[PDB]
Amino acid sequence: QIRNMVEPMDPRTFVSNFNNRPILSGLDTVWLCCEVKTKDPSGPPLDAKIFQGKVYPKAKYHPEMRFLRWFHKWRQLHHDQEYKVTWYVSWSPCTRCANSVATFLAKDPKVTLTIFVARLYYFWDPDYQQALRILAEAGATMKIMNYNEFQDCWNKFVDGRGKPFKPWNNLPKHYTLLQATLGELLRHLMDPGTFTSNFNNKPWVSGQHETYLCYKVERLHNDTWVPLNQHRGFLRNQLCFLDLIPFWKLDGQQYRVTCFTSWSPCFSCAQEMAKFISNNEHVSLCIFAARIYDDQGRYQEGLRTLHRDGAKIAMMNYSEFEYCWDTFVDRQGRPFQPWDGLDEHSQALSGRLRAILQNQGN
Amino acid sequence: QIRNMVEPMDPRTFVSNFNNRPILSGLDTVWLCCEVKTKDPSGPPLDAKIFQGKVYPKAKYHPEMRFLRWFHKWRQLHHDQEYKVTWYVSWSPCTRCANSVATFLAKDPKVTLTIFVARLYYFWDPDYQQALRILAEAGATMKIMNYNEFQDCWNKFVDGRGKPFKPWNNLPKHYTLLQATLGELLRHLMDPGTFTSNFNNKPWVSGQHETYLCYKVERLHNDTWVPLNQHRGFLRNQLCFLDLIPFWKLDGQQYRVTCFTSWSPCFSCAQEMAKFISNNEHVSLCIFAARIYDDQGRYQEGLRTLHRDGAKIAMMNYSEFEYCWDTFVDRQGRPFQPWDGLDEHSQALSGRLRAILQNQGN
Ligand SMILES: [Zn+2]
Ligand SMILES: [Zn+2]
Repeated sequence: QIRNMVEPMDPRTFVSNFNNRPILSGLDTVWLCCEVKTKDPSGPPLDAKIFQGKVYPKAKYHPEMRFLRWFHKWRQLHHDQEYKVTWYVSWSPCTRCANSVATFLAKDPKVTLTIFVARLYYFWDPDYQQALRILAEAGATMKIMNYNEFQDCWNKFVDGRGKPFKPWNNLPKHYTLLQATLGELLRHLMDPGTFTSNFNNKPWVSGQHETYLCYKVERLHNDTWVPLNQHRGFLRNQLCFLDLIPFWKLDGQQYRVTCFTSWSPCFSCAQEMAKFISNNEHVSLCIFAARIYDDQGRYQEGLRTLHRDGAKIAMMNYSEFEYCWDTFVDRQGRPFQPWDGLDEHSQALSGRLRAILQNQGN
Repeated sequence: QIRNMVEPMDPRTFVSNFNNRPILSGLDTVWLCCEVKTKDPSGPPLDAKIFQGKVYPKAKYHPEMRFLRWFHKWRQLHHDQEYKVTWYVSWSPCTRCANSVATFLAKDPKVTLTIFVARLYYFWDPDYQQALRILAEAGATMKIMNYNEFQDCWNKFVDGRGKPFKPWNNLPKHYTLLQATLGELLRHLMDPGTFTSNFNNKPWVSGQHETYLCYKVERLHNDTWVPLNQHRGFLRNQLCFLDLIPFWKLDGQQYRVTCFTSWSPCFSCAQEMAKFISNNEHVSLCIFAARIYDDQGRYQEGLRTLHRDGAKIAMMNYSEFEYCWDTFVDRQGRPFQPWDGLDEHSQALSGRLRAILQNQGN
């Protein structure tokens, strides 16, 4: 019935925009064919729609955001239930739309999203590989469109007047390239050089102008925090990573999120993490900072506010460094080798942080 | 200063043939820039040369084979030592040249080969992905040419008359695509569907017209066969796999090769494995067949000769099936689920094989 429910796109526009030659400078257009289904797969689609947009700035007007708005207005017209949404989108999401879809997925337990992309947008760019990793960890299922999916979206969203789908040359080769690229950038771990040069806890002299953040999640069963291998991650910063962890898909009740950040939070990061832990009673937050970040301003009140709201704040020592080497770094079997005076420096940093967080005088 | 030793190629030819846009139908030339060094990086090159060929049949005339012949004649003119060979080749090797380079590397303890490829030849084709895996397990180091390598072989092998190397557009994007592809096809494991449809041991009715073969190697230390995770593998067949395992690239003395083949060897495979196990006393061979292959001919005497020459020949039961599910299959965490009557069928097949191999009557 999808044909009834959509107003189809021209065969030429489909062939033009879903051609999956990986590099395609000239396509300023995104097309997003979406279908909405119930929990069980035998059921027919409740609705479907085609969205269009441009790749260039003002992302509010990107088809992903248009879908989010349309879907928000659509769910209010139907009894509340669990939905499975499938996308056939000609370009992979941008950084901002990845963030927005990830927030939406992490805060909604009743929505499942599968995204089939024809081409990866900016697969060479570390920000976008991170964007796809964020989307995947929020719970979206990222895939490359293969022959079957082009056939399906020809049949369902294109005015293929009885016409069968006829592939262009090199469709499977482009799929091979794109699916290898997506698989690797999804399974990517931190580089050893950037780990040891960003988590090094000696006084700043060089570099380190970015924040690096590893995180693990555990949940509570029988008063013992059992780990959840499936939702570890690491992020690079120049809002709030806790808005991207789906605290609902992890087996229920309560959670503890352990955080290893190369720099201690600046003021607004502390404010946002405090607001989150205050609006989400079921989550405990543990922070481990390699270094204290002095933003010349309100960082101290930020850390104190974060501490008063239940977060535990400490500095990384040997075991946290080794843990993040083993877990989040592409170590290649090589073991963690600490820099000189790591323990010394971390004890001094612990002293400054304790002075910072100290409330009552002795 | 390789330039002394080579006659450089034209800049036009270099830009034309080493352009690394992944798909390039129109280049049927291969160019192979080779440099030979001793075993340390500080040393200068002893020699270097450029080879050319065509991609299309008669592979004896492919630049890989030309290098093998030239190198064979070259080593006989120099005091024997350990060599490190580096290749800058515009296309990755074909199946046959992958086989021959792999055999050469596996038989030779004094040669180290690193192959930097600009483009992957037939990356979409399972035979060629297998070819690259064969090359890698023989000990060759496969890599994609990046900006640095194009710069290096511009400087060393091209008549860039003082001119520096100026990249074409999309060089790094193509590198990202190609190295994601190479990494994926290198780390590839067997598909679950093809595993259980090829190693299923109930009587043939459908398919199974190809042979699938997993293998692991152990070596002997302290009268206990210690495993060697790094030299496992699996191959698909329509010379002899033991000719591709480098029995010399690990703790010496002696080895045991355990082989799990979906079909028992046909006659000529048995004769070739017998010749290998006879010409290499330091290697023990264990065969596990899922099914007996009756080629209408001399398969029985083949198995019997293989047994006389020291190989141990058995049929797979639950433990071998489960082992290869765990080790060589992309199981995805999913556990091995045996088919009905697996054990029965394996006992009957073991009985037939025992009748086959039986020498003396009782
Ligand atoms: Zn966007
Ligand atoms: Zn060849």
